[PDB]
Formats: sequence, C-alpha cells, structure tokens
Amino acid sequence: LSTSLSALPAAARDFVEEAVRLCRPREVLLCDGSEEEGKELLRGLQDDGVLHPLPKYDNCWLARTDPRDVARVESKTVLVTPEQSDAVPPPPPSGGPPQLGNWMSPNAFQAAVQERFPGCMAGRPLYVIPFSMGPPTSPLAKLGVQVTDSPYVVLSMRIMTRVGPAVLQRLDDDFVRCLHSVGRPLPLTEPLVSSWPCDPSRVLVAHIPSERRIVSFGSGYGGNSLLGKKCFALRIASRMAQQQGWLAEHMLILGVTSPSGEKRYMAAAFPSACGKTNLAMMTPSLPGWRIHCVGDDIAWMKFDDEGRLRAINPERGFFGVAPGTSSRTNPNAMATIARNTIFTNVGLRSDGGVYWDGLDEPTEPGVTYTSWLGKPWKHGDPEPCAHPNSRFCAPADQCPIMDPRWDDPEGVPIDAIIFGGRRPRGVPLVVEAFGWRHGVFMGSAMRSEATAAAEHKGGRLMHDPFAMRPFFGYNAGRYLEHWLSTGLRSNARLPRLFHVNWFLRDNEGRFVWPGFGHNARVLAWIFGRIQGRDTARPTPIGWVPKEGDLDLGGLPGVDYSQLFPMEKGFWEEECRQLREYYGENFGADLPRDVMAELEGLEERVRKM
Ligand SMILES: Nc1nc2c(ncn2[C@@H]2O[C@H](COP(=O)(O)OP(=O)(O)O)[C@@H](O)[C@H]2O)c(=O)[nH]1
Ligand SMILES: [Mn+2]
Ligand SMILES: [Mn+2]
Repeated sequence: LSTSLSALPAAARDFVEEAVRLCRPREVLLCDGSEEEGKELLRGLQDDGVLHPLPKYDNCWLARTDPRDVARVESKTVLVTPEQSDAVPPPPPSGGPPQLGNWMSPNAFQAAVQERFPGCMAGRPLYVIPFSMGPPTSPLAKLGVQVTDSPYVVLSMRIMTRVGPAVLQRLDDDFVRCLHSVGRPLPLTEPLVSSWPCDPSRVLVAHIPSERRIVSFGSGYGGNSLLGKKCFALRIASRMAQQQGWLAEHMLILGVTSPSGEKRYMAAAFPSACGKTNLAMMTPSLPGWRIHCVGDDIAWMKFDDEGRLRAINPERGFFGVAPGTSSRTNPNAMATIARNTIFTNVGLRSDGGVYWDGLDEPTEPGVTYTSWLGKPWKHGDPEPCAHPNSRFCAPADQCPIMDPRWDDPEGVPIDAIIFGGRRPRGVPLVVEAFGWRHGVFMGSAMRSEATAAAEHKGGRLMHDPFAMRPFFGYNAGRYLEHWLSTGLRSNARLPRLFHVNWFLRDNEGRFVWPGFGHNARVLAWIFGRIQGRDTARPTPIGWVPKEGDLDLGGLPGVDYSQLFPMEKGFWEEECRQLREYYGENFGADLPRDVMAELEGLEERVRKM
C-alpha cells in the first residue's frame, strides 16, 4: 500500500483520477501485492469486524456476508453496447425475460452510473489494483486496473490474479478499466448485517466491451466483485476472442497421465457448482492414472501454428465451493486451503477451525459451532452451518497437484473438450460427439439444474449452453457461429467433444454414479478415445463406451445399464424442448448447423 500513484503509467493514472473524482474516497492507495500489504489489509478488516481469525490453521480468515449478498445476481448483470443485437439475440417473442444476457443501452448505463456512483466511496479509501491475467509474462497475458473501496476485494484479487509490481512494469495504454464499489458511503444511515457493506437493491454489474470497461456496484461477493474473473476473463474476453480468433471459456483445464506414461490435456465446461474444481484437482480412484490441475474455472484458448488448440488458465487462485469438500471428495483441495486462505460464509468451530456439511477434519468431542449467520449452530438445526454457496479463496501454488506447465506462457495442447451439467435422469454418464458440428450442438443443448451460485431456485432445470449462459459478452447466436467456424480452421488438430453427467439419480434415491475420484474411470475412457481405441458403440445421441471398455471394477453396486439410459420418450421430449428453446431465445440468430444437428437427432430418434 502506498499514497504515491507515480508508479502508474499515464493511461492508468488518468482512469484512477476520474474514478477518484466520481466516487469521492477519503484517500487513495496504490496496492503492490506485498506480504506487508496483506497483513495491513487483514488487520484493518479484523478491526471492521469483517474478518475473523482461524487460529487452528496458518494465516486463514473467515468473512461472513449480508444474506442478500451471497451469490451472483444474473438479473442485475448487463451488457452495454450501442446495438442490442451485438449483445443478445432478438428478445423472446413470447415476451418472457431474456435468457442469454441482459442488454442495456449506453444512455441507460450512463444514467444508472450517475444515480449510484457519485460520492459512493465517501469516508472510504479507494484502492488501486494493477493486475495481470496470465503471467505478466507472457503473452497473451492481459492486464487490468481495478479500483475498489473494499479491502476484502483487494485481498481476494491478490490471491486470484497477479498483483502488482511485475504488473506495473508491463502496464501501458492497453488494459481493462475495472470500477468497483460496495455502494455504502459513510456515514451509514442504516446498519450493516455482519459488518458487510453492500447495496442489494442497487446492484449493477455492467460490461462495456467497446470501452474495455467493467463497472460493478453494490456487491462485495466474488463473482460480482472480482472483476478480472467472470467480468473480464469471460464476458469482456469472449467478445475480444471472437473478433481476434481465439476462445474465452467457462472451462477447467487438467492433465491426465495414463499408465503408459502418456499425458493429454482436457478442458471441461460445467456450469457453476457442477464439479469443475473437484475434477480439476481430483485424486483418481484408478491408481494407474495421474491428474494434474491447470485451472478450475476459466480457459483462454487459441490454435497455434501447429494447428493445436492451446489453453492457458488466466487466474492465479481457486474460488471454490466449500460444502462437500472432505478428505474423501477432494483431498487436494484440503491440502490447498490449509494456509493463506480466505473463507467466506462457512461455519466457525470452537477449536478455531472451519465447518461445512461434509467436512471430515478430526475434531475434539464437545466442539461447538457458529453458523455463517454468526449465531450458535448445532448438528440438527433447520439450516446448514455453512451457506450453500460458501467459498474458499486460495492461491493455486498451494495445490499439491499443479501441472508443471500450469503457468507456461505457451499453454497446454487440448485433445478433449467435455460438456456437462446436473441432469437427474435420461442423460448418460458419458457420450462422445460424432464430430465437431455435433459436439457444438451438444454444447448448445446443455441443460443443468440451478445451483446456489446465482439467484435461481436451486433445482430448477435451466438451459446453459457451453456453461456460458450467465457469461456471454456478445450475441450467443454469434458465439455459436464462432464455435462452428473454429472447427473449419484449415489443418486444425481438433479436440474430440464429449458430454458427461455425474448426477443421474437412482431408485431410490441416491446418485447412480459415485463421482469424485471415480470420475477418473470416465476420463480414462475419454483418453482411450483420444488414442483412437475401438472402445465405443453408436447410439442415437453419440458414441458411448462399450460395456467392458468402461472400468467399473471395484464398483460392485454400480450397473452399466443405469449409467447409459437410452429412452425414446425422454429424447422425444428433449427435442421438443430444444426446438422450443432455440426458437424463443435464439430465433434467427441460431446457426443453421445447430438446427441441422437437432434435425439429425430427431431422425436418429425416429429409428428407435
Ligand atoms: N455427487 C457429486 N458431487 C460433486 C462431484 N463433483 C463435485 N461435486 C459437488 O458439487 C458441488 C460443486 O463442486 P465444484 O467442483 O466446486 O463445482 P465448480 O464450481 O463447477 O468448480 C460441491 O459441493 C461438490 O462436492 C461429483 O462428481 N459427484
Ligand atoms: Mn465458474
Ligand atoms: Mn468451485
């Protein structure tokens, strides 16, 4: 932290000064990303009562938030473009709410800003965060400057991005302008809940691609406040990617090593809270196999001149869902979060440790709990001890399984792309596409039960094409056409496309597939298919593994038949819904090739 801004280059200084003019902070501080800075930020937050120490561990901290500020708010997230059609497909003719992004005009946006931001930082410091996405480096690392009035956001940005001296030395005219405020100028007129500043009814997370700008107001929660992450690395970047010949995707990246010692890399698009983190740092239940983590959330991908799809992880940390994490489900996450980690909305134990449903950290008898509400909690209570969307925020270099190449500027070559979401019935454990166009169709057709990561009724089955529904930075029809065109790249070594489902439910009423480390059995088959092994049989929906080429050894309770349902009625209904969905939400912006693939599916279904 410093009061000198002189280290900022001209363009960055200009942006900071106009943000200072608008918001009227009490003082202005440049962040340097240092250890001493981190300590001073931690102390200040403990004073404010925002952070609580966790003495059981090494430099770990707990925040509790206002119950209204616990997740992303998709209905208050907008794309600001001169023309609506650049942001979103035609508004649904039946008049329902848009499902592929919310357009806001530049004029509506300017008005919205003038109603929220003037004097919003009164009595608060404005922190200047120069940051880099990817090694700074690299390239193609992309740099940004985030201003914020929240020390919590500063600390989280320091974990999740590179901040900020090697960043300062590279920073020029070329950068994202990220403006954030929790939107609670001092003095307060009404009290905070859990010392957590936020303005729920006034929340606005805006993206202005043509200005290389993000403007976020009223929320301190991760997806709304860590502007390099979803806002920049997905929304702004996907628009940049489309015009520059690359891809910015909601995808984990991992390395798989086979018993033969062969290593391949795979990307996987799952919706939020649908298994990316647990897969990316999985400990395989097949000991002849090895997994390495590259990233758990965002992938930037570009074909090299070898025609290979190269992927980097632009992030520096993990912002992972805590509930469910244990030495059974994710022992690699357990090792990662043991030190230098900020927890949000998890339980506090009387022994100075943390708690959530699933955690199996050895605890003494008579240990008591306080919930994310900050109130005493007991095994048996109506609600969970930890919020369903509670988080850990930990630096990636503390993961014991990081791929030797995880911060390699060149990227890793991708041989498989995997789509998947939560589907309780009908959709098999694993399917391989018949080819590129078909796999793009499968991606577009993705549906997944809503989770606690945003404002949707948990359990509601929702379309989520490419797991990108909340994160499109431009017209989703054009995004599909971009994916189609990508596969037409001359001499491209295309990855194979797959669709998985970890979440089929049995009768009754558990999960059919044990998942977690056992997902290595699926990845093994996928790797086999990459190697070109004759291990698949065709179905109306794509290739599936032959029974006997999918390793179910040591899973006596698990039946192949339940993993691979193939019911005509289900798929007839699915086609009907897809037809309805595309028509309402994509309209004329739906690529012909996607409709052609739907017609292909309906035709294969006719044969059943
Ligand atoms: N049943 C089951 N649950 C899983 C699996 N993988 C992850 N989960 C759970 O789903 C929730 C979200 O997991 P996570 O990997 O963090 O999702 P992400 O946000 O997509 O990275 C957590 O509570 C996990 O325990 C799986 O293979 N099977
Ligand atoms: Mn995500
Ligand atoms: Mn997660």
